[PDB]
Amino acid sequence: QDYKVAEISLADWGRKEIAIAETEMPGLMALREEFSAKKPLQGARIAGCLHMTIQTAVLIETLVALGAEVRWSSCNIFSTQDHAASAIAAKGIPVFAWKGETEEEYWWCVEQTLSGPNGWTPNLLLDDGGDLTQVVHQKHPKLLTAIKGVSEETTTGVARLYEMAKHGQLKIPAINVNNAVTKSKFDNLYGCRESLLDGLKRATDVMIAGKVALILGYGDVGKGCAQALRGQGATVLVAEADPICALQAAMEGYRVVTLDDVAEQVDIVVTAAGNYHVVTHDHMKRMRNQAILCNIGHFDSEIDIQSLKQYQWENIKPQVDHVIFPDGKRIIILAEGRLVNLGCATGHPSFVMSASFTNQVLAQIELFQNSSQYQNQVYVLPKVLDEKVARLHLGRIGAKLTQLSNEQADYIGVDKNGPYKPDHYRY
Amino acid sequence: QDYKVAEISLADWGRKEIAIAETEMPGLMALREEFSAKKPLQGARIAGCLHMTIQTAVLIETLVALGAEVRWSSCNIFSTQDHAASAIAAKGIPVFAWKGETEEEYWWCVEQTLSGPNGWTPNLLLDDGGDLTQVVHQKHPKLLTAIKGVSEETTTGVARLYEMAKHGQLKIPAINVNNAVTKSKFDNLYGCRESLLDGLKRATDVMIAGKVALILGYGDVGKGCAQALRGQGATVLVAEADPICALQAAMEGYRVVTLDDVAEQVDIVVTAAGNYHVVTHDHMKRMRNQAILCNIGHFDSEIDIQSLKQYQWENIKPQVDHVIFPDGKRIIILAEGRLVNLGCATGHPSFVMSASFTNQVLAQIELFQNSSQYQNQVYVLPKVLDEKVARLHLGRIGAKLTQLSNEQADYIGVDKNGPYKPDHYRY
Ligand SMILES: NC(=O)c1ccc[n+]([C@@H]2O[C@H](COP(=O)([O-])OP(=O)(O)OC[C@H]3O[C@@H](n4cnc5c(N)ncnc54)[C@H](O)[C@@H]3O)[C@@H](O)[C@H]2O)c1
Ligand SMILES: NC(=O)c1ccc[n+]([C@@H]2O[C@H](COP(=O)([O-])OP(=O)(O)OC[C@H]3O[C@@H](n4cnc5c(N)ncnc54)[C@H](O)[C@@H]3O)[C@@H](O)[C@H]2O)c1
Ligand SMILES: Nc1ncnc2c1ncn2[C@@H]1O[C@H](CO)[C@@H](O)[C@H]1O
Ligand SMILES: Nc1ncnc2c1ncn2[C@@H]1O[C@H](CO)[C@@H](O)[C@H]1O
Repeated sequence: QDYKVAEISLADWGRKEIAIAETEMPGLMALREEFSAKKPLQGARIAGCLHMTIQTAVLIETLVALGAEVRWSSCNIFSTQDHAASAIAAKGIPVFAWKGETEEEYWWCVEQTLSGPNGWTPNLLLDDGGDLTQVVHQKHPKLLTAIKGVSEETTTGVARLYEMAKHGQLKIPAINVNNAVTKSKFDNLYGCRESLLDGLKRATDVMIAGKVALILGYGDVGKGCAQALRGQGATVLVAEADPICALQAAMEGYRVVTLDDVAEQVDIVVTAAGNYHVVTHDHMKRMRNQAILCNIGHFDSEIDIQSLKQYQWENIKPQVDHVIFPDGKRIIILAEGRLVNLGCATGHPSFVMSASFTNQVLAQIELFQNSSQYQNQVYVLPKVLDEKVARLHLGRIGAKLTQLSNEQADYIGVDKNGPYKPDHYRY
Repeated sequence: QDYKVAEISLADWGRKEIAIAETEMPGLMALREEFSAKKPLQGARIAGCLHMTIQTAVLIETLVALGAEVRWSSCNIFSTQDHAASAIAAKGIPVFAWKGETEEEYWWCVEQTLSGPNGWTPNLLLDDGGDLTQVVHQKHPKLLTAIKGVSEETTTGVARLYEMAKHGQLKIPAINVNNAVTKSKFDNLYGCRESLLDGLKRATDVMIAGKVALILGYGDVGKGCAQALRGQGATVLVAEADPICALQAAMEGYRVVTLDDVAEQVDIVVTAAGNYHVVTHDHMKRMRNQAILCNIGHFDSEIDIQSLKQYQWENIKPQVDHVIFPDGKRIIILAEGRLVNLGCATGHPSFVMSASFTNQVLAQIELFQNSSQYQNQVYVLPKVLDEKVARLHLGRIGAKLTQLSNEQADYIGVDKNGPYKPDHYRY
C-alpha cells in the first residue's frame, strides 16, 4: 500500500473521466505517440507536487508512458479530486493526496514523494507553487545533489525561484514553465476565465448579473477573471498597483479603483494578486451583508483570514463558510481563502491544462537529458517548443494554419517552420 | 515659404482641433510641463517621417517646446490631415505633407527634411515604417555620421531595422518604440480597434452586423481588428501562420481558417499581417460581388493590387475604388491597398496616440543626450520609462492606482515605485 488516498473504490469513476480527458488533451496524447517507444524518461524518478486532479492524472500517466517513475502529492489541501487520486493509486503509482488535508497531512504527503521502497529517491522535481522545491532545499540538502532540476508551474512559484537565485540559495537548474507563452497566456487567462465562475457558482449559486465584482490584480489571472464576470453581466471593478496593467484594464472599460474606496460597494471580491493582505479586516468590516470573498491566487494570505478568527464562523457546506460580525452582518468566505477554482470546483478544464502539461513534460525531458548544460538559474524552454505545444492543440479545436510561402517567410525574416516571432515578442 | 502643404488657410481649423487634442494627450502635455523650462532637446535637429495628423501636430509642438528644431514629412501618401499640416506650417515649422501625394512627391517630401536653410541638417531621425532611415542610409551616407540615432514607431519599421543589423547595414543606434508595452499593446491593439471600423465606415458605410469578415494576421493589430468587428455583430474569421497566435484566436471563439478555403464566403477582408501578397488575384476573383478589401498593415503589397491592373477601375470617391472583373463582378478596394485607418479616416484617436508619442519624445531625449553610450543596434527604453508613460495617462481616464505597502512590495520582490514586472513579462 505505497499510496494514501481518501477512498480507493472511486478508482473506476476516476478512470472513466480520465478516458474522457485524454480526448481533451491532445498535446499529452501526442507526446505519448511521439515518445512512448523511445522512452526518453527511462531512468527518471520524478517527485511531483501539483494539484491531484483528473488533468494531472493524464500528466502522470504521460510521464509514466515515457518511462518515468513518479511519486505524487497535491500542492493544495483542497485541490485534490479524490477519484483522480484513486485511479492513479489503483495503477500502482504512489500518490499521497486527498481533498481536505490538514496542514500536517499536507507536508507529510510531500515528504512521502521524497523516498520510496528499495531506496527510491527522486532525481527530478515537478512543482506547482514552490513548496516541494522549498522542502528539498531547506530540509533535504543531501537529496539536492542528485536532483537534475525542477520544472515549476505557476507565477508565485517562479517568483520564489527568482528570490532564491538572487541570494544564491537555488542549488539546482529550474525551468520556468509558467512563462511559456502556451502556459501564461492560456492557462492563467482562459483557464481562470472558466474556472473562477465555476468555483463561485458551485460554492454559492450566486447570480453574477447586476453584481459589482472587484478583481484585485490585472495580470494574466485577473484578466481572465474580469472577462468571466463581465460576460455574465457583472459590473467589474479592477484594482492594480502596476500602471501599465491598470491602463490595460481601463482601456477594456473597467473602472480602476482601490478597495480602500469601494469596500461598501462590492458584492463579490476576487483576489488575483499573488500578494499579501490585499483584503484587510477593515475592508471586510465595511462590506455589505452576505458579500462573497474568494482568492484565486496561489496562497491563503491574499485575504487576511487571520483577522476573522476573532469572529464566529458558521459552516454552510464544505469549503463555504459564514463569518459573523458582532452586529449580525455576515460575509461568505470560500475555501478558507485558498484557491477558489480548485477548492470549490475542479480547477481549469482539461483542454487548457493539456497546454500547460505538454510544457511540463517537455521540460522534464529537457532536464532529464541536458541538465548538465544548465547552471543553478531559472530558464524557459525555447520558442520552437512553445510553438510546438500550440501546434499540437490546433487540430482538436479545428484551427487551420496558413503555410507561409518562401517569399513570405523571407519577407518577415522567418523560417517557414518557425519560430515566427522574436524572443521579445509579447503576444 | 520653407514648407509645402495643400491649403494654408486650413490652419485655424487645424489649430482648433489641436487645442482639443491637447486635452486628450496628457502624456505629451505632462512632458511639456516637466521639461519645457530645462529644454532637454535644445540643439536637437529632428527629421521626422510620420503621418502628418492632428496627433502628430501635438507631438511636433512637444518636441519644439522641449527645444528641438524639426523638419517633417508624412510616411504615407494618404495619411496627412491637411488642416493639421497647415496649422504646423503656419507656426513656421517646416512640414512637407499633403493628402494624396504621388510616389514622386512622397520621396521629395522626405528629402526636404534632410536639409534646411543656413546649412540645417538633422542630427536625429524620427521614423514610422523605416523609409526615412532607408533614404539616409542608402542615399545620404555622409549625413549618417552626424546622426545620433533613430527612434522607430511601428512593427514593420523595427523589422527592417533588425534585418539591417543582422547584415551589418545599420550605422546608427536605434530605439524600438513599437515594443514599448505602452505602444504595442495599446496603439497597435486598442487604436486599431477603433480606427479600422472608422476607415471602413467612412469609405463604404457598410453594415458590419451579420457580415463575414476575415482578418489576416492575429498579432497586436489583428487582435484589435477582430474585437472591433466582433463588437458590431460580424462573424469574424482569422488567418494565421503562427500556431501560438492561431491558438489565441481560436480560444477567443474565432474560427481560424485559410483564405484559400474561405474566399467565396467573405464580405470584408482586412490584411493585418505585415507580409507580402496574403491576398492574391485568385482570392479576389473568387470573392462575391461588392466584397470589401482593405489593408491596415504598413505597406501596399499585403493585397496584390498589381494583379488588378488588368481590369477596369472605376472610382467611387477619393480612396474608394471599384475593380470590375470581366463577368461584371465588382470588388471594392480601399485606399489603393494602403493603410485604411489613416487613408480613409484619421488614424487612431488622440488619447492612445499620446501613449505612443510620449514614448517617442522620451526616446528622442535619450538618444540626444546618451547616444554615445549606444552601439549600432536596436534597443528599447527601460521599463521604468514604460511605466511612467502609463502613469501619465491614468488621470485622464480616471484610473486610481493602489499603492503597495512596504511588506507587499517586499512580498513580490519589487520597489514600491516600480518597476513592478520582470523584463520578460508579456502583459
Ligand atoms: N488558480 C489558478 O488556477 C491559477 C492559475 C495561474 C496562476 N495562479 C496564481 O495567481 C496569482 C497571480 O498570477 P498571475 O500570472 O496573474 O500574476 P501576474 O504577476 O501576471 O499578475 C498579478 C498582478 O497583481 C498586481 N498586484 C500585486 N499586488 C497588488 C495589490 N496589492 N493590489 C493590486 N494589484 C496588485 C500586480 O501589479 C500584477 O499585475 C499567482 O499567485 C499565481 O501563482 C493561479
Ligand atoms: N495602421 C496602423 O495604425 C498600424 C498600427 C500598428 C502597426 N501597423 C502595422 O501593421 C502590421 C502588423 O503589425 P503587428 O504589430 O500586428 O504585427 P505582429 O507581428 O504583432 O502581427 C502580425 C501577424 O501576422 C501573422 N502573419 C504573417 N504572415 C501571415 C500570413 N501570410 N497569413 C496569416 N498570418 C500571417 C504573423 O504570424 C503575426 O502574428 C505591421 O506592418 C505594422 O507596422 C499599423
Ligand atoms: N484542473 C487543474 N489541474 C491541475 N492543475 C490546475 C488545474 N487548474 C489549475 N491548475 C494549476 O494551478 C496552478 C496554481 O497552483 C496554475 O498555474 C494552474 O496550472
Ligand atoms: N492618428 C494617427 N496619427 C499618427 N500616427 C498614427 C495615427 N494612427 C496610427 N498611427 C501610427 O501609424 C503607424 C503605422 O504606420 C502605427 O504604428 C501608429 O503609431
